[PDB]
Amino acid sequence: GRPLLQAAKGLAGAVSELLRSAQP
Amino acid sequence: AMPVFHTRTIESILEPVAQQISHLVIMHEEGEVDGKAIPDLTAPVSAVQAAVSNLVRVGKETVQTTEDQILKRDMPPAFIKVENACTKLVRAAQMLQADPYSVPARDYLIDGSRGILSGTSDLLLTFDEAEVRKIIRVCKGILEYLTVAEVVETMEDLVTYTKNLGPGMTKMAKMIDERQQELTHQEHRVMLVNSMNTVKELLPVLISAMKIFVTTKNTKSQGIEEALKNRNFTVEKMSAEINEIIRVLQLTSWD
Repeated sequence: GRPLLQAAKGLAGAVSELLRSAQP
Repeated sequence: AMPVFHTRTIESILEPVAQQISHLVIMHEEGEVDGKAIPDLTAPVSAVQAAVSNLVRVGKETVQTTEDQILKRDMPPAFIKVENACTKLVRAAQMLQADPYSVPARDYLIDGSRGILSGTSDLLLTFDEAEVRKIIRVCKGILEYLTVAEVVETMEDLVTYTKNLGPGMTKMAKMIDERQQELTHQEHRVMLVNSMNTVKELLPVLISAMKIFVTTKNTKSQGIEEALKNRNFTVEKMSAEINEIIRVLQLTSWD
């Protein structure tokens, strides 16, 4: 049942990376 | 989200995102003043787009592989929410490629991120609620079984009853112990732990009560009426606690 959780953690990570890159 | 996330798992997954969005808001449009150029987000946004299609691929596998009809009904809306939020981020990257100072781009970045946080949140809560229904089914199964305690009138039917009830109680006890540990609300954990301990310690009292009754209804003389009262009391006190467990398992401020 964790494949969904890992997919979610992956998206969470990707958004975190985006927000970090957006920092000007 | 404003409220604390429902479980430690969801918390460890989304908390960092919620915090980073707050930081973004403080820094940008609802904050200081960053009429300063935001670098190209094409790359990091494409990565999100990929993470989104991955999540949705896994999610759809869940929908067409689950028995829970509610799970099937509630997950698709979350796919839409995450996908639509993603479209705002792609649009934000486009605008920023054209104008690093684009105000619309900044609002899209914030809305899109919030949208992905919200959609991923709904998606994990729908899954979690399906997970809780599994526990409630085990709990209702024990309620049903305690209801047949009345029937047992043989010393062998009692050994058979115990044979089934034993495992069932063990599975329920384990599900509740593991579930309680995942809660982010202490008062909810305690209620579950106390109800479970009450039901746990009453298991022997119930068996002892049914045995007293059976040996009683297999030996003359009236000690029978009494034996009947304590067995019924136990079955009621246990059932009451399991119902309280079912109630607490469903409590939420959302997350």
